[PDB]
Amino acid sequence: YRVVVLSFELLHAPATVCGPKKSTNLVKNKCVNFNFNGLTGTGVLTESNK
Amino acid sequence: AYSNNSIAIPTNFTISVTTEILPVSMTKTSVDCTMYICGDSTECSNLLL
Ligand SMILES: *[C@@H]1O[C@H](CO)[C@@H](O)[C@H](O)[C@H]1NC(C)=O
Repeated sequence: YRVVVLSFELLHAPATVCGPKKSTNLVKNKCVNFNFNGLTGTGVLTESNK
Repeated sequence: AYSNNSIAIPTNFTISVTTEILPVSMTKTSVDCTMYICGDSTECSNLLL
């Protein structure tokens, strides 16, 4: 029984891989939950000049 | 100093003015409970109760 042990990334940020996922129009300032490459957030998104 | 007979009496005076600050009111914030604790989420109204 081949017991070769493999290991992928353990809690690392996005890399040169991109899972089979689609795309959709982005959200500029809508106060809604958003999804951009897994990360999800809610509240109000406001644009700054930083 | 003093003995069986003595006393001190002022001869002139001097009017003085001094401030005394005193807090009265404090800008009152109105913080709600849900949003802060939990924003807009599907499980927000079920686990909260
Ligand atoms: C006011 O005080 C001074 C000393 O500071 C004193 O010489 C004077 O006599 C006083 N005023 C009067 C009207 O006496």
